[PDB]
Amino acid sequence: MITIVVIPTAHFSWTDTNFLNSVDYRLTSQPKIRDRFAVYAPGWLRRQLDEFSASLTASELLQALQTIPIPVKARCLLLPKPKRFAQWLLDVPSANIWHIPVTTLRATVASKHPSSDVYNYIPDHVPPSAEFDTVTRRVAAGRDIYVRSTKVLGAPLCLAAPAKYYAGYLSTHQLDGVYPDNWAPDNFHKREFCLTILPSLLGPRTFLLDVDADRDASYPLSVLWPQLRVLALKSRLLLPPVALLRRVVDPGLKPTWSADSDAAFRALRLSRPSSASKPTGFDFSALPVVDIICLFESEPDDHGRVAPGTRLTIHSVPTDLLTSLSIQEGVRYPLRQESGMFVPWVLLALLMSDDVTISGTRRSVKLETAHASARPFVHITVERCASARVVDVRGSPAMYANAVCLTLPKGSYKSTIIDTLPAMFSDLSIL
Amino acid sequence: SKHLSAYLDSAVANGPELIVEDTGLCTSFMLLDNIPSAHLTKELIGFTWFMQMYQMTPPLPEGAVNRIVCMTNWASLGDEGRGLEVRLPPPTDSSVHAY
Amino acid sequence: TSGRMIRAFEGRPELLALAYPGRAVLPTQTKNAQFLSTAIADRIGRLDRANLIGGEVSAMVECMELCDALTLHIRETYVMLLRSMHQDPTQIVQIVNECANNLLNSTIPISLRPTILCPWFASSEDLRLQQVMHLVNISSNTAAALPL
Amino acid sequence: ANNLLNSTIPISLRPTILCPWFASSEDLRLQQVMHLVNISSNTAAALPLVEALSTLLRSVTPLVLDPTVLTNAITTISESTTQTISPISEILRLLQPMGNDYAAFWKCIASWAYNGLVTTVLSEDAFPDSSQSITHLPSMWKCLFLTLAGPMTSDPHSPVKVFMALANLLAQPEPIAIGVPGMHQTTPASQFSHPGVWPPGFLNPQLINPQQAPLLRAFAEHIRANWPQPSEFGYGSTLQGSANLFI
Amino acid sequence: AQRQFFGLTYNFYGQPAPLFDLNDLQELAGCYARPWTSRFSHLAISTGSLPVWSARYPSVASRNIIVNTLLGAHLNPFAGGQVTSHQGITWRDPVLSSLAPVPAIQPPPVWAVAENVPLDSNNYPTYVLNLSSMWPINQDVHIMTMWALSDQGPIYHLEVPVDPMPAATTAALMAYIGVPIAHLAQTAYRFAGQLPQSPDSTMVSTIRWLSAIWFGSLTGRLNRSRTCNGFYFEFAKPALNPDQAVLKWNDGARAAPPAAAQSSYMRCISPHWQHQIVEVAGALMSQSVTAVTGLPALIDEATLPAWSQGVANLTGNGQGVVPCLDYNPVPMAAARHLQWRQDGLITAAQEAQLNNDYTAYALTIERHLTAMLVANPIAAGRMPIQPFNAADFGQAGQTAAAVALAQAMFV
Amino acid sequence: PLRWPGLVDPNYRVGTNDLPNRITLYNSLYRYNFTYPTLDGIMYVRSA
Amino acid sequence: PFTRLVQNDVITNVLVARVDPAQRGDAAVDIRATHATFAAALPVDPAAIVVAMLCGQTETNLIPSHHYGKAFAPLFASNAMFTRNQRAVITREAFVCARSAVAQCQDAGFLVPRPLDALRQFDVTSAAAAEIMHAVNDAFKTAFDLDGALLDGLALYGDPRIADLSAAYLQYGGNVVREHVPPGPSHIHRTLQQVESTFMAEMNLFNVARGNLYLVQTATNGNWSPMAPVAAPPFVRGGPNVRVVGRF
Amino acid sequence: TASPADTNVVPAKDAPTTNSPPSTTSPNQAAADANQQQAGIVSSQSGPNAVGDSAPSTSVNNDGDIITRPTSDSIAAVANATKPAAVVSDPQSM
Repeated sequence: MITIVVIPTAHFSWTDTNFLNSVDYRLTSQPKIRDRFAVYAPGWLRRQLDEFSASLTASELLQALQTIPIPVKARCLLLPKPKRFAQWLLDVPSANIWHIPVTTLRATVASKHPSSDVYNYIPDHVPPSAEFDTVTRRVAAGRDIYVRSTKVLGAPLCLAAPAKYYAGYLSTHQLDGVYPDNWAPDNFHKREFCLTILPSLLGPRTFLLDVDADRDASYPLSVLWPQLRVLALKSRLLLPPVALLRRVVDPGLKPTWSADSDAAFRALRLSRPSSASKPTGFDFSALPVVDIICLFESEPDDHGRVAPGTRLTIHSVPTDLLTSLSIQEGVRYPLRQESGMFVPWVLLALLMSDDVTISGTRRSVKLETAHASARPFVHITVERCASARVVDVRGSPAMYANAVCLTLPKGSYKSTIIDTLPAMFSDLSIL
Repeated sequence: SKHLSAYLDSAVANGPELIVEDTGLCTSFMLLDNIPSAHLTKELIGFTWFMQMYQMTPPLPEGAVNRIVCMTNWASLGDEGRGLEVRLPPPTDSSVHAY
Repeated sequence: TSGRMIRAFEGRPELLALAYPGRAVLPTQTKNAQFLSTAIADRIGRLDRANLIGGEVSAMVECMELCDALTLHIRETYVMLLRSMHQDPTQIVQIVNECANNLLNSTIPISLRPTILCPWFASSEDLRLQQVMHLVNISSNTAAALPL
Repeated sequence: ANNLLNSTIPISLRPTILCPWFASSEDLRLQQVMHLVNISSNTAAALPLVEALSTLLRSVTPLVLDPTVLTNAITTISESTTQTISPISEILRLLQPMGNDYAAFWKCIASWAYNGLVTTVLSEDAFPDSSQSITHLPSMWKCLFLTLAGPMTSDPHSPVKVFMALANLLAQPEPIAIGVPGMHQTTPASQFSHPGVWPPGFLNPQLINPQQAPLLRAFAEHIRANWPQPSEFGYGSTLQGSANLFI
Repeated sequence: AQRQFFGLTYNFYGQPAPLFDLNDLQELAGCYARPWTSRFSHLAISTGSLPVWSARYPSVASRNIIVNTLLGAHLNPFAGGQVTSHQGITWRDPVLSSLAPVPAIQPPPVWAVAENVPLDSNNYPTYVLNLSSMWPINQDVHIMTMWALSDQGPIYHLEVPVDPMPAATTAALMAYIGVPIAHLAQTAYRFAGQLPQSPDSTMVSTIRWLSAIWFGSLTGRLNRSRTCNGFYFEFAKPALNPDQAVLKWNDGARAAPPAAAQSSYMRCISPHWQHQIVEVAGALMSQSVTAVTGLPALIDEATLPAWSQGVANLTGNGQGVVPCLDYNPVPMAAARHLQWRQDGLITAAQEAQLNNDYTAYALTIERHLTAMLVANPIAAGRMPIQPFNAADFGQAGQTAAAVALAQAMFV
Repeated sequence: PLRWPGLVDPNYRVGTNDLPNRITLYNSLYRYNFTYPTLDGIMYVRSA
Repeated sequence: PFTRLVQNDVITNVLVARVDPAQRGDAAVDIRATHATFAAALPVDPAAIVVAMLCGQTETNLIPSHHYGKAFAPLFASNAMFTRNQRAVITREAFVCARSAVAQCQDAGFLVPRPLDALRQFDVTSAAAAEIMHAVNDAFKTAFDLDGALLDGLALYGDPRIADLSAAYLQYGGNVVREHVPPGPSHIHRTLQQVESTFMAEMNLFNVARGNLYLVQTATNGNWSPMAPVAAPPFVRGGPNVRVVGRF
Repeated sequence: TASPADTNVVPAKDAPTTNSPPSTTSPNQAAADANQQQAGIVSSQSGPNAVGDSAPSTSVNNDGDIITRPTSDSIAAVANATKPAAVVSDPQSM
């Protein structure tokens, strides 16, 4: 079971049916592929991270989390206040598993100021005068832990006793928040690979997934990305997403032993044959997009030979745009129109993309589309999909159904997208 | 020029990309097919023999005129590489842009 | 040929055709054939292999194939550079212990470590040079000192 | 059966009778090595042998394990108050009953019969922190347990490791010199292992001044004087192959 | 550390001036950079990857030889206590950080040329006062001296203690298993070069053992059959390129320690060393140890060129003198092959074949070098390769004594 | 043939070239199998 | 052997040698050498051990004879004692045959009779040897209907071109103790040698023919026995005016 | 009582390398870790013993190379890369 630690990217879709899809939807194309992966990444842990995010430095947080085993078998068992808690050991005498004296119990019931004595000497009791790491250290032991506060990190937090003692000691929403943990556990399975949002010690059997995009700024653990990346970099532990599709893992592109020429690699073949009669007849907030590498070439020489050309990377073009236009890999389409302008579909790809860079380096370029450049490009070929993932769209750039205004410099191609695109369909009401 | 950049503590915390390994052929020059050989079918039959006729990829260019040119990492394999390369077209083209 | 062992690129057959010109088939005496026919029989494939442990990767292997000298000289130099900043674990663990004023004393196991490489070090001159360079890329007012 | 059992088995002797149940010692020795080839270094496939042997041992032994008497002796001398957070807390934490059937104990005994294929070692977490002082009482009790359990393990380096544990806790009050380059009195005890790093003072206790490091000198002499002497005994039957390689 | 060293400049082979070109200086030590650790910057794993076959520096040893000659013109402070200039070039500072053309306002005095100049650290007090920064000079000066003292191969020292290897060295060597000799030599040079170290350091003992093991395997006494604590070197096939060796560790029977501590000085007696990487690497590696620990004892003058007779602090003929042995690779190879047959590693038929191959291989080296010398006559003013005579390739030297030493060194 | 002595020259010795004056295309070389362990892979770090 | 406190007698490694190192082609040492301890490590908790030490009790009427006799009887109802012998014997036969087969394929190696040496066979590298051993190992397992490992390890890792197994352990004093396990008298291998020897004389019965092949255009009208021509061969390799085609 | 499962314990088939995960980076170390984790030992209890060890893996060839498919297929791949046409069509054939 090789583990891949995952840090979500800028607009990682979270409410997706499967976290797996937002990573790279190609992994879901084949049953033979999707059966090789486990996910973990439980919600309770997600909520804990959301809270503690404002109270720990990146180094501390990484140092604390890195030791936790994959399936968290432990629980945090909150204790009620001593006056409330003491009654439990007499409501069920056998529940007094520490066998605290009956006299002390009813002395607590009598006292105006019930002391911590009922907590005192209980093994693995965590007082409020404790720190985050204290919990995490015990988490590695797998056994459940008894705590005196809700702000804890590393294990699902559930009530030790029935709700009657905690009621009054806590309030409705607080009493509500622990319900999934009260019956927390679920099994974890031994497939070939298991993705995880939980960090871990990078090593021979643990890898860091590299997607070549900015992190989710809102995701609380994005601050760990630099330290993790550099440690992986210095030991050659990064994995490009394409590597996951191969039968055996290796960090690299164009390996000797594999031609990487298979329907699984071709992200353009998006297919949806299965169904479940689910309410999402479609979830129009989830959008699959791709990052593609395209080769551009100019006219051949006087003897039919052609220059080496240049290849650029286009970022996050929506895939359905290409599929609906019957675009296919490994086909050298003509780039220029009769009047020398770009063919419309290329312009759409550029317009809906996020950024264009040189393929190798990370330098962004603004492409010219006129008669300026000498030896201008006339042919284009898409070579491979560097990444192919679904992304959440709901309310991201704009917020109100009323209206929205987009500012662009003069000379933009807004006319193309507002006229040609709906005209290319002209059958369904767009605008 | 004039890109005055301030020293940043976190910026230098990346480390250079030292480990780059190639499994392809350790070469940087390519043999080319600058002028293709003609396909004779009526007269002068037999003066030319293309390995394609036997369904074989020739180990050497079999054009009428063949050249040696500099194309770095043309046979590279295994991972992306440094990201800057030198590629010269055959001398039948200008190739000025490289300079 | 049965007499040699070669690299099976195994997915790039067209590349294999180029890598070993000696394996050509020569139906007719063309100018290419006139040259290739002179190739020595065994100047191909793996020459020698450094094999240390059974069921373990050979640390390094020597072979001959299509490879220009100039690129070869460069890459060999590059490896030489990497070795220049590698050190064995005994040095590494000692460095860490000394860095902590001999607190947190630790040590390494004693067993074979065949193919490790840890290019993590540099001379003082490098450090001195970098320190000076760092001092050049700042505004010499308080803005430089305060973060430190 | 070591003549714990006496048996009789009648059989008729026909001219044409076949009972293919014999093998020479060479066959057994060859078979034994072949296991080493098949096991290789995979610890996972070696463990079951010790597991099975221990299981048989428990199913056979007349010995009975019961801490009830020990509990009574402890509880009366201790105050047993859910107080005394001093190691009464600690030893109680280890005294309280375990549902593991003391499997660790049996594993050690089983490993003896298979040493050279698998060795029991003191668990890494059992050692005290080498930076900790002897005054930290739980650390002291840990060293007590380690010293007691030492001889049970099959690890040949257990004597040194046991010695170093105490030496670590006595680093400040007993600053002895360890004649091993690359090591220090503060080095974690569990790290020592390989014979080449056995401290010379441990090899020869006379290198430790009594007036300067009394406890350490006494401890070394105690170890060198009381650590048990190994022995041997026969088994099996002379009518069969031996399968032994070294012994 | 070690607060003192002694040295000796090169000898002019009848020529009137130090034998190096300005271009050589500008090439090999220019750019205002520090020249004090460059000896390996132009070496690699094998000759196949290096431009040693033609043009300037057409030999493996050529660059280092030129370096030694270059230093001989600028080490005056350790001879006369003053920095000087030669052909308009001098040090930039009293710390001798780097070289530069002389200033126009206050030039330093011009160096009066001489050869085989004895050198003392004490003549230049500022060195000790800045020992922490001027440490690298110690190594290079020592190396230059160790080469200048001998015609043909440079001199280096061997020793083996009566004790077993310490664990630290054992662990260190277990990490260098598959490494070729050339890379190992770099680390040793890199180690002792850049900062002061005490002789009672683990690396020092480690490298000391390596030189011993290398020689023992070179003589063929250490093999797959018989090893030092499990370690031994493996040499490449003479049929392809024997000028290569790597470290190995093995099950073989471990050799017993010698009855008493053994030590001696060594050098190659034949010109083959100039174009043979294992010799150069082995010498540099071994010389590194003596650089940090100093010379254990005076070298015997009995078998050294005329200028080496009775050099102060370096050579002697008295009681406290360690003999120096020498060998020729070809007879050495024959001895190594013979030991292999006696150990049973090979058959007699193979041993005959190996001798034929190695002799053929060595012949090419001789043929290449002898043609290279006439291409670069020493009268041209620069010495890319040390001069020699044709008969020098045939000397057997003290090879028989050498293998006898290994016999006594690894019992 | 001068571009290919390693391929066709009977007298070609392994480990030779004429680099400063001419580039050959077919030569012998080494290939490596290094591994890049992390710190804990090198030494037992003081966990927790 | 346990060593107590004698430092010079402490064991550092336990290794299995497929070939005596003097004969080994390359180092190819046991993978076990990469481990910190000479054997697999099983961590145990001292506290549990201590408890068991401190509280050991007995029943009130423990008669050692009665307890042990009752306890040991069920064990001897097993047959493991014999299956052990039977499997060991089969292992020997498979080992000898497998080693012999690989030896006959490589051009030189462990000394075995070579009746089939006249047949053409490229010299097998280690990878090829693994294929051959795998075939042999599978054949025996199918034949004798066994389950378990048998010869699995030899093919799966290390060099399959084995010669004679032996085990050894090394002491810190530098002394090494080695034990060879040469196989005893085998039976199957002996008759297999006979089979190969007779095949080399009866290959025609297996639809395999020896000798060269002529291709003369004969347009006769009488008898024809190509498998046994009576006429003199038209020519031979050394014959006058006979050319030999080039390598390509 | 006399349970055979506790008496007939022998190494399973493919024992020496069964747990090896499919990878190319450091197969021997990875396989060693898999064995350790498979056996139920946790790293926090093995301590320093876990750092340097290595174990045989399927990804490693007997010759000592990194393999991604069974060696026969590698042989098949190179063989298939060279198969000249048996019968060709040229005008001058007699």
